[PDB]
Amino acid sequence: RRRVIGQRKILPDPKFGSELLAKFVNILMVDGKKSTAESIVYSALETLAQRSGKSELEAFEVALENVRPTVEVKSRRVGGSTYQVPVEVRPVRRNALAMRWIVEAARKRGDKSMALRLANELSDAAENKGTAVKKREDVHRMAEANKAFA
Amino acid sequence: RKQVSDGVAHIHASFNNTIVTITDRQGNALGWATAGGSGFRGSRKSTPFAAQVAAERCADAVKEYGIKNLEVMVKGPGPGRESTIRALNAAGFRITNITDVTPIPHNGCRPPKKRRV
Amino acid sequence: IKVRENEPFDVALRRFKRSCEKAGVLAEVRRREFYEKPTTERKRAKASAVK
RNA sequence: GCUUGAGUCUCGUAGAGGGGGGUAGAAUUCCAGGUGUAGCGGUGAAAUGCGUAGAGAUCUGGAGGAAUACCGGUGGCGAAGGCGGCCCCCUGGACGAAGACUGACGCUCAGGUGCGAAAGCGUGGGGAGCAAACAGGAUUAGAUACCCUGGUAGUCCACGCCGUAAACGAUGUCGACUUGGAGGUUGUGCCCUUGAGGCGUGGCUUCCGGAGCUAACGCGUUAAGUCGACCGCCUGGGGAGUACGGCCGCAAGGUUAAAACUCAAAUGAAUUGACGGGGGCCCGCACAAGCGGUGGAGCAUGUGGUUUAAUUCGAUGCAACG
Repeated sequence: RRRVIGQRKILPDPKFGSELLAKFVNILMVDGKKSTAESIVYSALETLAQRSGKSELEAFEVALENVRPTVEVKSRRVGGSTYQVPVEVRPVRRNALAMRWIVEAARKRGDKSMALRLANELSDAAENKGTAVKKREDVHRMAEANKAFA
Repeated sequence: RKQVSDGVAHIHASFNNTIVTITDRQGNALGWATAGGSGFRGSRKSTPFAAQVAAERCADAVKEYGIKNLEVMVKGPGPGRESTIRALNAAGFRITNITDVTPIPHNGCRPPKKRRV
Repeated sequence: IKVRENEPFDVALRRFKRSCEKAGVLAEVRRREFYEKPTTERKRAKASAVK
C-alpha cells in the first residue's frame, strides 16, 4: 500500500552472470523447478549457434529490441466513467515485460518442445514474428495511438 | 489555383466538437477541417490533441494555393482554442494576429434552462 | 482582444486578454440563467470572501 | 402661552423610486446572396433531427423581438411588492446645514380606501430566445420523469381582472434609555486643506460581540436587553384553512370559517450515536502489479432439492456446506 523499499536483488545467470538474464530464467521458471528452466532456456539460448554461428550473446538483447514497448494504457476511475490515460514504461519493466511476451507467447507456439519452441521465438523476435512481436503494436495501438487522453 | 497568399483562419472551438476553416481575406472558404472527420468520432474528439490533428488536415486541402501567412479567429470556448493555433504554427504557416471572436452578448437572449440531473 | 507582433514566434500574449472575458462569461451563460439563484449565491459567496 | 415633538420655507446632496417618449451597442433567430464540401448537431454514450434539393463553417446585406456584459459592490432607492444601458419630459420620498417660520397641529388605528411577485383570466396587438402541453429519440424492470431533438399557450405591449407567495428579518408601527470593536455608503464642519489625506458631527447599512434576555440556537444600541402608546394574532395533533352560509370573482378560485369522529401526542432547540449514492485524513493481498487457481471435465465431499418406511438431529450472508 504505502510501503516503500527497494527491488529484490536477483542472482545472475548460472554462467554469464547477468541479472537481466537472471529474472529472465525466473519469469520462465515454473513450479519452482528452476533447474528445468535453466536446462530449457540456457540450451535454446546457445542453440542459436546452429541458427547462426558465432558468439551468440547480444542476440538475446537484440531480439528483445523488437519486443520492447515504451507506452501502455491505464484505466482511471475518474470523470464518472473510466479513463485510459496511456503512459510510457520505465526501463525497470520494459526489459521485464518483454521477457513475458517472449515466453508467455512462446509456449503456445506449439512446436517440437518448450526447449526449442522457445529458441525459434527469439529468432522471430528480432525478425518480428509471433504474438510476442504482435503484442507490441497491438498494445501501441492504444497508447501514443490514442493520446486524446494521454 | 488562386494563390490567396494570406487569409484569416476561423477556429469554431466548441465542446462536443471543434472545426477550423482556413478562409481567405474577404472570408471565402478555402479549406476547412473537422474533428468529427478526423478518424476518431463519437466524443473521443473534443480533447485539444485531437483537434490539432484536425485543423492540420487543412494543410492538405488548402495547401493547393500557397498561404504564406494568416491570422487566427478563435470563437467559443472548448478544447481547441489553443491546440489549433499551435498545430498551425508548426504546419509551416505564419501569423499576423490572434483574436477571440466568441459571441459575448449583453444579456440579450435568455439561454436554455436545460441540464438538471 | 487583438493580438499582433513582429518577429515570427508563437510566444503567446493571448492569455493576456484571458482576464476580462474568455471562458468564464461564456460558461457563465452556457446553461440556463439564474434569477434568484444568483442574487442569493452571489450574496453568500461574498460571505466566503472574509477569511 | 412656550419649544425640544411634528410641520413649512431656503440651499445643497446621493439614488436601478415612479409614469411617458426616445435612442445605442453586443448576441440569438430568421430571409437573401458569395465562398466552400461531407459532415453537422447532441449525449455518459447514443438516437431523433438537420446535410449532396449543398448543411455546418465562413462572409455580405436585410428583417425582428427580448434583455441591457463590463461598471456591480458585503452597493443604492422604495411602504411593501419591487426597481439596472444612454438621453429627454412629468413626478415622489430621504438626508445635511447655517438658519427663518408655525406652535402639540402628534402616536397608533377595527371598519374603510388604495397599492400587490409570479402563475392565471378577457379584448386586441406582438412573438427572437426560452418553455407547461404535446410529439419524437434515449434511459429503465417499467419511465405517462430526470437527458436529447422539436414545440403551443405563456413569457413582451396596451387596457381591464385576479389578489396569492417560504409576500421572510418566518421578528407590527411610533418614542426614550442602555459597554464596545472593525467596515460600507452618503451630507456637513474643521485641519501647514500642503496628501492618498487627518480630526470630529448627522442619515442609512454590514460583520463580530458585552451586560441582559433566551428552552437552546442565538438576539445583542438597526435588540429577541430596559420601558411606554396603539393595533393584528395564538390557545394540542389529525380531521381542516376543509365543509356549510355569506361576500368577492369572467373563471380559476379568494376571503371569512366549523362540526362529527379520532389520537396521546403533534412540536421546538440541543445531545449521544448510527447512516449518507457528504467532505478531509488514513490503514488491510481491499484494489492496482504479477503467480497459480475455481467456473467447463471425470472422481471425492457436503448441502438444497427430489425421493424414501427411514433417508436421524443440528449447522444456513460474510460468521452455513472436507
